[PDB]
Amino acid sequence: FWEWNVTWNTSNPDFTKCFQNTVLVWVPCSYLWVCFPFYFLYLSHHDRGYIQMTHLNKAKTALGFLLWIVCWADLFYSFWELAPVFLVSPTLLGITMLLATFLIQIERRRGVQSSGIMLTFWLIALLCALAILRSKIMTALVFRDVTFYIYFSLVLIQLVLSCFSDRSPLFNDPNPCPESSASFLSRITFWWITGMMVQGYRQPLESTDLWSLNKEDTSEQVVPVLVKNWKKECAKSDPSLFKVLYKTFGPYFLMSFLFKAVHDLMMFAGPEILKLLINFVNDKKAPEWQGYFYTALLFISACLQTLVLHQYFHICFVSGMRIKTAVIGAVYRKALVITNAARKSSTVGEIVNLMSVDAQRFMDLATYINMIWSAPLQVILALYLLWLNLGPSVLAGVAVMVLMVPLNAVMAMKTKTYQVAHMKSKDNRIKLMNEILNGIKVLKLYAWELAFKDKVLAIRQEELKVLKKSAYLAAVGTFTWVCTPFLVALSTFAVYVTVDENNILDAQKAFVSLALFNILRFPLNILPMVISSIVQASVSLKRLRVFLSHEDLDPDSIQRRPINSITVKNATFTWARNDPPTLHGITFSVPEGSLVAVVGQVGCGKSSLLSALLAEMDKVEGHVTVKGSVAYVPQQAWIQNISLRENILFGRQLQERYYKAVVEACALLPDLEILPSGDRTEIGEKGVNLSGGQKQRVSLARAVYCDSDVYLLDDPLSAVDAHVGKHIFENVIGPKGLLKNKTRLLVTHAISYLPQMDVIIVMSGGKISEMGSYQELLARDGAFAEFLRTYKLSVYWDYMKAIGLFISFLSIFLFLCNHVASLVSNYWLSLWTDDPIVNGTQEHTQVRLSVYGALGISQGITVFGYSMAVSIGGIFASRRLHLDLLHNVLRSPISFFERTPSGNLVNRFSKELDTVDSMIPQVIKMFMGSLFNVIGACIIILLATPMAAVIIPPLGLIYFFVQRFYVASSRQLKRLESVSRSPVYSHFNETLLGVSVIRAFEEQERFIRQSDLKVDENQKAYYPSIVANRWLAVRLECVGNCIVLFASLFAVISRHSLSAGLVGLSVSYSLQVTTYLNWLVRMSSEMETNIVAVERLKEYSETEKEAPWQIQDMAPPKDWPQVGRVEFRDYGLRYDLVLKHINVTIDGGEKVGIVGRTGAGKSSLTLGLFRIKESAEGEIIIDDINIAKIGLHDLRFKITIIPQDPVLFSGSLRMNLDPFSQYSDEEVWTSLELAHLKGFVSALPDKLNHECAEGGENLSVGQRQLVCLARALLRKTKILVLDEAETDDLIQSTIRTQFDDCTVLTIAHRLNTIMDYTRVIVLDKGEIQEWGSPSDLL
Ligand SMILES: Nc1ncnc2c1ncn2[C@@H]1O[C@@H]2CO[P@](=O)(S)O[C@@H]3[C@H](O)[C@@H](CO[P@](=O)(S)O[C@H]2[C@H]1O)O[C@H]3n1cnc2c(N)ncnc21
Repeated sequence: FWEWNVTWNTSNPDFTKCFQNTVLVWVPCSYLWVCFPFYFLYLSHHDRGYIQMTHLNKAKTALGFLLWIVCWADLFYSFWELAPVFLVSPTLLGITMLLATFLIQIERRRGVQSSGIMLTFWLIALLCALAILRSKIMTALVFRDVTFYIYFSLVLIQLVLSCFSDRSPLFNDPNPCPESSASFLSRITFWWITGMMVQGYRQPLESTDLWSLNKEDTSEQVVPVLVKNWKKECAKSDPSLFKVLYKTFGPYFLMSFLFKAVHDLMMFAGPEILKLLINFVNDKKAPEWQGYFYTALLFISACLQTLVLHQYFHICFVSGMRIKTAVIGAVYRKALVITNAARKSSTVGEIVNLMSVDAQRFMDLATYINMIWSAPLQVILALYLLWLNLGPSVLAGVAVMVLMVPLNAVMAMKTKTYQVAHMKSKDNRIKLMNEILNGIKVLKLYAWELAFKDKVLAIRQEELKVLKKSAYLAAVGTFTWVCTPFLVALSTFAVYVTVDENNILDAQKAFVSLALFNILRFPLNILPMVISSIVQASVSLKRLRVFLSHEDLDPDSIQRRPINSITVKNATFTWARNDPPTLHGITFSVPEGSLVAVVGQVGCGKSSLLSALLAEMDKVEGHVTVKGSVAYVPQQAWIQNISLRENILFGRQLQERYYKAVVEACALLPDLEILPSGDRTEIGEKGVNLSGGQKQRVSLARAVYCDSDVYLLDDPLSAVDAHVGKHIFENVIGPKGLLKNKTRLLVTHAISYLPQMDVIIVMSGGKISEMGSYQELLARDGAFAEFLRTYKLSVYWDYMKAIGLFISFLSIFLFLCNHVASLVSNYWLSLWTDDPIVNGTQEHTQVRLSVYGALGISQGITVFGYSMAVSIGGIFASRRLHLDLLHNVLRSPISFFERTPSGNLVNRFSKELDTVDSMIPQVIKMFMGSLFNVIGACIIILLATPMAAVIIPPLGLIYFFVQRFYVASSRQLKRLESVSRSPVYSHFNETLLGVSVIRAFEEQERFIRQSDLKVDENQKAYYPSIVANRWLAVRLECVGNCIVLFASLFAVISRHSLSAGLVGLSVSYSLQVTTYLNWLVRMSSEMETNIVAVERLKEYSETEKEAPWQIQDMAPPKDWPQVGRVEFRDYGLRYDLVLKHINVTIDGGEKVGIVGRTGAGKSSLTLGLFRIKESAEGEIIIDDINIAKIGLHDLRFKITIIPQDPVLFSGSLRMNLDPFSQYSDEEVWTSLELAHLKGFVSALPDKLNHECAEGGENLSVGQRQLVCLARALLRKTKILVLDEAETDDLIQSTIRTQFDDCTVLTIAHRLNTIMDYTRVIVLDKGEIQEWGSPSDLL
């Protein structure tokens, strides 16, 4: 059969009769025969119960019975009587049909709602039947034909039935995951998530809307299998973790291999069909059927490749997710089991980090593993195809691609070093900014704001130098990326043309190799990432192996007996296998309900005893028989971040009477009162911090509530005061407390409660010297006596304006020029490939190469240009935005700083500014590039085929809807996952810190179950994110495949009016457009969530600012305060009025103080002098000039203040005294000498340039106060204000020494100093209670 006359070269293409009856029937039957055996593996290993008896299942089974009969009815007619094929073809078909009906039967038995096999098999059978059908209907325009019609109709109905999903098996999961219930088609197309996609677009997702996890992804089903496998390997054996990993999750992972192979083959199938189409358009006088025949082949191959690839994505990521979950669980269990000796050597941060990155590396590696063979083979295969196409010249074409792999790497590593440089400078600035943010009070008072702004600008210049260098380096980074396509094309084509003149450049020889270069880009660029990830995963394997192999505790140490209470005979314990025994000879019997105080010389082994009783020490010998539950009060109190109530409860049923008897018996009532929410307050490191004594009380309260029979109290009363300790012992530990019948064993170094103890076990270097009772031990006069004797589109326009209109417009124009250069390069290639051959060589071949080179060189330069433009633009915008934000912040009044959430300014200056200067330019570059790559593909499709504008509207609508839904619903899922990630590591830190208490109470099961919930919660948000990426993927590749199909169809329909090169270029760009579309959506999502930073940086633009610092119309004279005559004329300060009815007059050079209680307007009065808060009603005038009219800086410079706590800023002492450096060195020296500081200031090796740290931590409080006094003295102003809280004698004498000439206001909380100052003003509630000298006061 297979004669090309009727199958290939004919107007009516009909498969031959033999071919119809043999191969078209062997294909489907054969598919089920090879899959059937393999399918039992899945059907057996994976079970979900059995589906009930439904009409659908039966309908399918009955049609399977009838179909088999019909096919065997053919054998009956063939038997009735010639051709051998008229017997076997139907018989085999009947047998495979009997396998099909048996398969739906067993699939019902094994719980299968929809079958992919029973769907692909029917699809293949349908296509084969369709081919025979068309042939049989063309043969007759009766005997065995009618049997085939019946067969085809039954097969079609069977295929339609196989699409519907059956009922769920009878054998809660509120809001579950539709993955386990969706039909084969929905799983293939990932439609089941579109629900959340639409819902997320309308109702912003929360933690409870997220679907539950399928049973296999729950940590409760993936940790026990890994634990069992690791136990089996450990018991069998240097145990290897990799063998465990690929034995536990490898079988599910191996299905990725098939998908990867099919995807590679289907990816390569594209260029071959492209070559066939280019041949077809060049081959005139050829049937249209061959051209349309292929346009279908391209479409089907592209769609199938898209579907298979994402299954692989899903499969790998599922395996990686499972890997992460199982590693997390095993690490948690190991950490709860391992020995203290093996645990101390490894750092706590080492272990939390082992779960923070090492565990996740493997989860990520899942997407860089298969490439280990996909990337080489692809490349190799591609190279071979390229070698088949052009020749050895293509080696030169790729010689530059392999040259870009190291170069690009060298680029990234360098900018990493700049990343290190920039970051460093940024740290310094934020540090400086932090000092301004917490010290804005002092700056405004001295008007030193501009001086600090200058230092901020200097640090910013330092940061922008590195930013400029990184900017220039980035420009070549994009240049090479965009130039690569042209570079490889020009290099290979110029070499091909120049090497030999007989080499003809045809459309197939130029565009097929051009597309092969595109499918070579990826496998050649991911290899370094794959290798780096594999090496990091290998070091993670080593780290996890050495951790999971750690030594462990053995329950044999203590023989706990369910409730002579504590029994130890000849027991020696160690803290390590090789270290000497901490306790050599331990032998004691503690009876039930007895109080035993282990007492001894610090460094004896008291805490070791309790640790041993808890099986924390390593028992080298002996016998310990602790009887009943043990409640441990550790020396170092472990506090859970949960509320104080749940700290005391410790996962136990709340009993109001017992809880309320425990809380005050520990004297926790005052602590409950001071704490904000009472016992519901969030204690711990993260929440409210607690004093050591409060932590010990909480630990003791938790132990007392747990109601154990044996208590091990390792110094519970170390941090509680003597009265609190005695009260606690009276109501808790004493014989008349809460634990009267409980076997208490306490470690103490305090004698006060010793006589009340039943037995006192004194030790010595880990050896009991005497074991008796207080009175008996005292009578014996031995070791115990010795012890006792011991003692929004507008934000984009705002960002463009920040860059500047000129730079943005120039960048857009140059980037359009790049676009046109690339397009005309492609058009020139198309025109070049169409030249005829005369005398065995192209008519023109040198001028075409020259124009190609010129076009490409123009492309490269403008790419390097516009990239540099946005780099300069980005840096310009960063400078302008920082300057504007700094001006707005510093110009704002204090009320803004007080009222704003203190902390949202810091991340604005650090995180959002970092977002602006670095991420925004890169994102705008790549988004703009992707957008115009898509537009170029569209225009080169529409230009080459004018009548293709009917497909743009629907596909654009599909793209717009998909992009809208994805961006909206994915930037929220990412936030949910990010939020959910942290609690796992926080809980691990808590467990690591409290493991001894966790094991002592034997509540490790509860905390194991808790770590289940948090990891499951994180997975519940991570899984929808990857499925969201898959949903994007399938929708966008469907759009791209439709583009390819329509481009090829509209090129084939107009073969006469088109040339080979034009069709080739159209198809190559249409093939490329899918990746550009995907990255365009991904980049648009990146830009939407990135540009908002500018919006939050444009804040405080209109925020009410202070009065102008310099008016310059009503500026005062140089000697503004000639005498300093202050007059508060009906002053009222809004804050309802803290200051009210203030009519006072302080004469020039008259000492005046302000006295008043808390809540008066004493301090607010100073804020009136410096205009910190605008006067609600008042006319303060100094001498003959109003303050409100004067600019702020002027008055703030002519009046000085010595505040409550002097703020010393980082830098030299001279910059502290004179930030402007306006005063000469002699003045600074004189002021420092007059401030009783000459002796100290001369002592520093740096002279005046002593580098004081943040807040002057190196300097003492007295020194900082004297430095502030030195600042005030150096100012030399007639009006000075003092704010009083050892060195008081010195500062008081100094303010009384030379400032007698100047007018001094004084607000002191101490009456002793104010008595010296005449004219005291007393403020009761803002009113002037008394106005006169202290002599008139008394
Ligand atoms: N199935 C597949 N087959 C072939 N290649 C595939 C592929 N899937 C993915 N890609 C990749 O998609 C990108 C296609 O490029 P674009 O679509 S033209 O744009 C990129 C992209 O937007 C993003 C990163 O994309 P990226 O992952 S780095 O890698 C390439 C390409 O390798 O940033 C842009 N971009 C990349 N490099 C630069 C640069 N130096 N300067 C500015 N913008 C850059």
